This record gives sequence, C-alpha cells and structure tokens, in this order.
Amino acid sequence: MTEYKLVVVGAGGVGKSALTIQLIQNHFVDEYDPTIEDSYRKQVVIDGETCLLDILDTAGQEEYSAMRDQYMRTGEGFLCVFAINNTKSFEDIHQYREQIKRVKDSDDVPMVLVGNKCDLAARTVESRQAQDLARSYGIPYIETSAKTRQGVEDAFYTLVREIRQH
Ligand SMILES: Nc1nc2c(ncn2[C@@H]2O[C@H](COP(=O)(O)OP(=O)(O)NP(=O)(O)O)[C@@H](O)[C@H]2O)c(=O)[nH]1
Ligand SMILES: [Ca+2]
Ligand SMILES: [Ca+2]
Ligand SMILES: [Mg+2]
Ligand SMILES: [Mg+2]
Repeated sequence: MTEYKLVVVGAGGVGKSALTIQLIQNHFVDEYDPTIEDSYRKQVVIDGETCLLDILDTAGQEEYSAMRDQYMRTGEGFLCVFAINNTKSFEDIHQYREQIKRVKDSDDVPMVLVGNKCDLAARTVESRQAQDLARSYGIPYIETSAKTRQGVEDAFYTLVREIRQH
C-alpha cells in the first residue's frame, strides 16, 4: 500500500507531539515532555485509499537543531507548526521552511502551515497573518487544537493531499 512519510516540525512547546498523539492515539497529552525524536505509524483510509502514515515527531528545542538535516532529507511532506499564542514560534517558521527548502533543493516541497492551540484565547497571531505567510509559500494554512481535536485530521490529511499534488 502507499506509504506517506510525514514530518512534524516547529518550535519547542507548540504542540507537535500533542497533535500527532491526538491523531494516532485519540487522547490529549496535557503534560509537557520535550521530544528528541519519535516515530508513529498507522494505517488509515484517506479519500478511498488505504495507506500507511509514517509520522516523525521532531524536537523543537534548539539544542537538537543538528538533527534537522537528516529528517528533512527523508520526509516527503512537512507539517510546519506554530502556536497561535506564541508570536516567536510563528516568526520561527521561516527558519524551518528555509532549511527544508535548502535540503530538498526545491521551492515545491509538500507542506502545510499549522496554527495550533486554537482553543486558547490568548491569541497573538491572527489568522490573516498566517494565511499570508502560507500563501507566500504556496501552501495551505489550517488551525488546530490538539486539545479539542479541532482540525487535527484535516491538517494531517491535507498534508497527504499536498504530497499527492507533487
Ligand atoms: N490548550 C492547548 N494546549 C496544547 C495544545 N497542544 C499542545 N498543548 C500543550 O502545550 C504543551 C506542549 O505540547 P507538546 O505537544 O509537548 O509540544 P511539542 O511541540 O511537541 N514540544 P517539543 O518541541 O519540546 O517536543 C503541553 O502542555 C500540551 O498539553 C493545544 O492545542 N491546546
Ligand atoms: Ca491527557
Ligand atoms: Ca513552496
Ligand atoms: Mg514534542
Ligand atoms: Mg498583532
């Protein structure tokens, strides 16, 4: 069956792990345990196609920035996550995109921009700002909450549908 290699990237604490765990295991991780690098696999049906999602959950802590080149090499599509209550995590997106762009030597890498924690009211990144960033990359913007599950499947499935346009 078709295998899709997804990689979830973004600053520390934006909810990369919570998003992936919500998708794969259907519960919300409330505590914060910083990730080094974890892998998840699950067979799903997306638009009538049975496929395997291989998801790499990466480190947001800058300490582990050295490991980025390896995972950017292998991944087929990237979920670029920031938190809507964390302006710095939004500003950090470009450095993730730029590295992906260098490594793939492509301006057309399948990606989705994800604004997570949309359940929180302390918003400092407005949807329109994020829409504009995504537009400049030629990719979709989707808001999510790993807490409520809002948008979680849409984000990952959209990344699959982007990989399929490439
Ligand atoms: N309210 C709310 N909290 C969230 C959401 N997603 C993650 N969190 C919380 O934010 C904290 C960090 O989540 P986590 O998934 O560990 O972040 P991360 O991006 O994987 N961190 P790291 O890069 O260090 O591995 C946790 O307390 C988690 O419960 C969300 O959508 N809503
Ligand atoms: Ca929990
Ligand atoms: Ca692009
Ligand atoms: Mg994590
Ligand atoms: Mg503002």
